[PDB]
Amino acid sequence: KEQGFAFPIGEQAMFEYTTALNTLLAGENRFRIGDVTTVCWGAKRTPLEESLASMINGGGKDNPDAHIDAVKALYKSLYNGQYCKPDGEDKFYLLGLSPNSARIVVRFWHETTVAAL
DNA sequence: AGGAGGGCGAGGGCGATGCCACCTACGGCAAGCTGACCCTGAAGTTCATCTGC
Repeated sequence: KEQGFAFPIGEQAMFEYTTALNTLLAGENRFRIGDVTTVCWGAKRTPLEESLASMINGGGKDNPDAHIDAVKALYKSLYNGQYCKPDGEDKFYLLGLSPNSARIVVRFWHETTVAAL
């Protein structure tokens, strides 16, 4: 394939995911686990039940950098002592990229919720 | 010569053998440095060698 074509990826996906990585590696989603800078973002949230979506105008918008604060605090409560047993049922993506020489080394990737994380 | 050498059963009966209070007092328990040395990358170009013309 000779570079690029080995992973046949379209522009409307390559550009999208590259911009996503560039935006999450420069805001509040960038946090280090153990000597490894890992970006986190919420997965496809639930459609939200009626009793909760009735008070939220919109209603519930599937925001990526929204419910990531739970896992962020957990990885921070490990260093802060404010850890508590969390009830999952809310999947949080965790792409554990790491720098080698100049290639994005993926160290952690778990689609499971914060409970299994 | 023939002797008999103790019969007897008591020998601890009573109770205390520690009274106190200590058994540590001080202050140090790191000081100084390292915790990485090099590479090897994405991506395009560039040179002398592989081959056909």
